[PDB]
Amino acid sequence: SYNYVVTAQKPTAVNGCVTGHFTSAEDLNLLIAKNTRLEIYVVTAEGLRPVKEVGMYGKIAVMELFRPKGESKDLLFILTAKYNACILEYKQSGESIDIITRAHGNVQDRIGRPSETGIIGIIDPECRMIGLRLYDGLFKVIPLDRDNKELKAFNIRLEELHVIDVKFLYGCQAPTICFVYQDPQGRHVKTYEVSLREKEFNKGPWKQENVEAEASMVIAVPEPFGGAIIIGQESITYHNGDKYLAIAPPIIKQSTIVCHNRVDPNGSRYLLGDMEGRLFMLLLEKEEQMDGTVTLKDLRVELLGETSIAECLTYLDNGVVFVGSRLGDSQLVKLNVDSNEQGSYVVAMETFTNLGPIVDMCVVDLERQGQGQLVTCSGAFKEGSLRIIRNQKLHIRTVPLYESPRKICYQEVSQCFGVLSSRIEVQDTSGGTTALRPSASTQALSSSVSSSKLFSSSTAPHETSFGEEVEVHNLLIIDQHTFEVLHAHQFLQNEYALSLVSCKLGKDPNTYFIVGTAMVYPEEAEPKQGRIVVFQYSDGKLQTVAEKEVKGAVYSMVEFNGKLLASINSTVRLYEWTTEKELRTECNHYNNIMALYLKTKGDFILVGDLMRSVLLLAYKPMEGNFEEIARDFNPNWMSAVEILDDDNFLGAENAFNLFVCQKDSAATTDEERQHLQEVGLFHLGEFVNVFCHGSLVMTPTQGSVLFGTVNGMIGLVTSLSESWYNLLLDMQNRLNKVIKSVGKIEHSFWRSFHTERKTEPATGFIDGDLIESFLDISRPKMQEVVANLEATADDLIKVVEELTRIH
Amino acid sequence: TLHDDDSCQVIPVLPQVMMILIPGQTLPLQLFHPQEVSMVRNLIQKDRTFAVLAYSNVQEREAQFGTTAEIYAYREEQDFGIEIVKVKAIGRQRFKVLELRTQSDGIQQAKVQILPECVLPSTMSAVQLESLNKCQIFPSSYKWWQKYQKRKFHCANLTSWPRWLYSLYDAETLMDRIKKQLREWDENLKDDSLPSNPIDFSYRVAACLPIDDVLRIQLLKIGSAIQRLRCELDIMNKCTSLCCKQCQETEITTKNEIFSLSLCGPMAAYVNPHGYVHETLTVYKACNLNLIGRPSTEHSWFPGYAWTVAQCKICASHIGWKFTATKKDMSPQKFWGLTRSALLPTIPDKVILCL
Amino acid sequence: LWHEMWHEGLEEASRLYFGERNVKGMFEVLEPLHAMMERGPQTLKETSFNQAYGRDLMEAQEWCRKYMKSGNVKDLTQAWDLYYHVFRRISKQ
Ligand SMILES: COc1cscc1-c1cn([C@H]2CCC(=O)NC2=O)nn1
Ligand SMILES: [Zn+2]
Repeated sequence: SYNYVVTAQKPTAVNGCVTGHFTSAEDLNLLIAKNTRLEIYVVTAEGLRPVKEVGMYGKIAVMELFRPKGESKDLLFILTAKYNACILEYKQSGESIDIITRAHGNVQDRIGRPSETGIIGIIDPECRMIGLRLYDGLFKVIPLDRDNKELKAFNIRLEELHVIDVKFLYGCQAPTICFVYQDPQGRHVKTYEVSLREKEFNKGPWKQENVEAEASMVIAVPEPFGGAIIIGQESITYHNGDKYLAIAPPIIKQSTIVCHNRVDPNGSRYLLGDMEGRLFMLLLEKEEQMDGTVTLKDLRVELLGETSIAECLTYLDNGVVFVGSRLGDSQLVKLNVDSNEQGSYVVAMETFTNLGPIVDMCVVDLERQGQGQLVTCSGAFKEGSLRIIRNQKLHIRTVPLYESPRKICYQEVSQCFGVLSSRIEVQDTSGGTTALRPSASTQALSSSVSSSKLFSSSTAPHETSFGEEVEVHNLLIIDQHTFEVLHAHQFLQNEYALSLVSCKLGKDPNTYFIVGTAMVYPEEAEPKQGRIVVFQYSDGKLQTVAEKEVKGAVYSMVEFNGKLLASINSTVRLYEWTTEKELRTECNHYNNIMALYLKTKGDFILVGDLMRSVLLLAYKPMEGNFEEIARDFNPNWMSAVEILDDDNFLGAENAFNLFVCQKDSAATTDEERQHLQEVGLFHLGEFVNVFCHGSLVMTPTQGSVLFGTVNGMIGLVTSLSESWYNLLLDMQNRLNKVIKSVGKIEHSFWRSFHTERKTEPATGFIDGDLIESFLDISRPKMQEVVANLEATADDLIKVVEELTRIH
Repeated sequence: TLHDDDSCQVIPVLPQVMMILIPGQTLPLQLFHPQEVSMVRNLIQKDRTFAVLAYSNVQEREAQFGTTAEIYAYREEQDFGIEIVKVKAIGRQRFKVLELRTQSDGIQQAKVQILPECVLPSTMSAVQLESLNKCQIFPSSYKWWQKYQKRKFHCANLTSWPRWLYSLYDAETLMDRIKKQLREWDENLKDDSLPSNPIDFSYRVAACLPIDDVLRIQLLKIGSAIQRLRCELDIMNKCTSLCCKQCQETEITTKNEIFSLSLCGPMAAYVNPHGYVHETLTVYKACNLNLIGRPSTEHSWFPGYAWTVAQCKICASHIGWKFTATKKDMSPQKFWGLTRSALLPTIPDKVILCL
Repeated sequence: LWHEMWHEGLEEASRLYFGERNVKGMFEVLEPLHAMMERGPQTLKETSFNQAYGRDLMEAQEWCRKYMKSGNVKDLTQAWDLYYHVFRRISKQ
């Protein structure tokens, strides 16, 4: 099998943002990292002026700016998830603009397990070295000096194995690190000096101190203060060589502070964001001395307002703050001196679209022209919403829900979408549960609730704890034209909605919304009860038609030739819709794995679990039971699966990879007829949550599968012929010899299948983005690529422009 | 000695061993022939590792699988002039058999491919937000597990699955659930006695479950420790009826009757006078068992108790023994002891086993 | 040899197990006689003895081996039933 993978919408989720002087010394820049993309802007007081946007062959993990002594502008350091390090420089040749790789080199080790807190990348203030913390027990040091083009580094043994955060201190004669670590005694702050000549750790400027057992971040305060600030769940403490000051502000106890940014270059003010969108400012009050020295007088924290759930923050000129958000739209906010008539000092100025995370989606034709439009379940918590993507090229419309959407399906006969959603409520003294804010499930025109005395759990005393978050699930009906929340049906207490399907069954004319749920209780590890509720949308309200009680979680459901096929724990059960509007068990097939994923094409069904266990089944009419055709048990975390054709199955497995399994051609054998050979391997660099058959356009390529990712990237996979794959595979090796990669990262090393303890070259996949880049190069370069292998530059223009038409 | 995986390595084979050994199971050996002394002494000064062979069809010498066993102890008795090598070994890595050659001295050397131990990372490592990386270190029981799940699997909101599903594939949660189930059978179980590593814990549990040889083979075929833990936990919840192996359908006892009389657990290995080893499972009550002969205290594995042979009421196959107390003050006055090799784990009223 | 030998070895093995209540002594008398059968017949009377008794004698040894593992006295009784069937047929001549 041979496939062509191309990006339709680039990743929108922001994972990093920094400010500095990268393009010139006289311009203030704003650099934004969006997984594999880097955007460069110039702050001018009227907003952000786009200047340069590039793509890298790697998942940007670290991104920091620094200015060595001899440099006129700032240099940019980037480390990737595959440990590709590079020092970059912005170069403008009048009209042409180019990112230059001053230094580069892979910094991974042959041994060592990735650290628990992930990659930490810090640069010394006086640009003497780059410190990296990749594995537990080691601290990699890349010495910063002129002729170090290969980014050669050395490792220093670190005794403290469970380091949470680390930073380089300011105003120190020798490079000094300050970090928090956890040992069986608790958490502690410690300092260490780094001597490049010695290649070892010397004693730090101040002795080890104890911190809050929940201390999570370290902020090195620039001069005149020096020292460091340790932030935990309930305390903010300062520490330097001769002083310490601690505060326990009750205004921070509701949520954990997880991101910070410095406002004043001297460290007088610092913005702080939590997991729920609250934005705070920390003031380092100063008591100046007669000799110009400054001591820390007191610490004060004040809540400013509400922003989108912030991943990273960056102060820009005059009250303007950029809010990078992984879970919602990124923003440009204004920090007003006087509060508005609501009480917030923060006011939104601009909103930047963020599809990420895409949990589910579907393709639908609404204006009824022939062009399919994608409707995704995006965001989470207050950022949760629906996004309609149409074919600047892609037009996006947002429908805010203020709660987490989970599943989506389109009902043609009702002109409305069905969306499973969840809202967080908290127990109150009254004895019930109260919601944090109004949302789609609480603002519907009409609402309904489930009832079930017959579904009383035995081991559940229902003595729910006080002040505990409770997740309430609902099924929302949303109009396809106005997108208003028409109806909201709440499920039973402790009931978790998992699967959703809209279909007709048997001889019944009525299309129904069917939901597969699970009864989740804290005491029970695995659900022992579940429900398959059938719903009919009539008179702008949802009415239950049939309710079937099952002994397990209904992880997935699908329409199978007029019947309902559901997956309850390990069993794959088929049901028939009788003339009395009831579900009746037709047959059961017990599997040896958890039936999480369930797809069907024709008479065969694909079953999968979270550990990439793929088993094929076929419903035999004579037997009245299912039969295993083939199986592959290659243990690895699988996030999504899809049937490409009768003998090809596309999936997404751990370390942001795509794979295709093929059914053997039955070459006078039986043990290989039940074996699925892996023919496709590719490192996408995105975490796929959903595959979807369909297209957004009005046949050299066979088939069309769209997919949504955590970073909001939308991609497309299509099959190719034998002759078409070899020509495009030849053109990739040719384009890689000419195209200049930012950081000088080889395309073969970026797309090769990679896991923590395994790496193999990519097979059966064509990087469509690389092929489409051929058109975006100068005419003399276009001919350089097609030199020999007959095939002129002009001939390969309509070939690539034909592949462009697919998306 | 832990050789590289997915590579074909030649390992010496011990001729007098034809029994399936689970990684990390005590196998005391007592060799005597000089053909099994000059090789056991050659390995002691090189790598200290011999190969135990598993035969699917013991009657036709069909060997397609096996597991290595590192030599960790050496003692040589000079009794009556005849050299006796007394060595104890422990199982390390599973291997597959491809081709076994025969030498001209009396040893077989086979090129075996070591099947990898698939160590997967955490399910949240590829989806954890960088801002929340610093919230993964928990500071240092029913409500503690609720907060453990709520914090470790918080990022499940970015995927298509909930937090409770990810707990079903979490090594720490699975091992804790198995420990609770094992505690029901052994009130005298010590936590320090069980390994903390998911690889060693899974193999230790596989050698403690009262299951037939076919199921022991199935668990060893599994490559990941997560799937092996899940299958072991599924056996404990579903295979509640223990039946006679020969009859396949005659029930003998139930899971709820399993208990531990001594401090070696509910199914310890004991050796009879003739030297045969019996992994004996102790239960309070049994059905379809007839008693043969009279009680005897000779060679009793449990002090203060007399044994009486027990057999299948339908097929007359040996199942184990009944233990009657000699003193009227012993609390478990009467209990049963069943040899593992005589029983068939069965799922009562057909569901199968999940990985 | 073989006839009078097996005959005199079963009388002594019965006197040790039934009379003296000593399993070890009985197996000591029986083991060499069974080992002789494993070597094979080398005389006509020896060959004639393996044709009629050989199969019955090798099954009582398997029943003795079953007792050594199980510890079931009935398995030794099954071996002794076969030993007495052969002992009587030997006594017939
Ligand atoms: C003296 O016993 C024998 C003579 S021939 C075989 C045996 C024998 C005894 N056992 C068990 C019975 C139960 C027990 O507590 N200890 C054992 O050793 N298994 N086989
Ligand atoms: Zn039986």
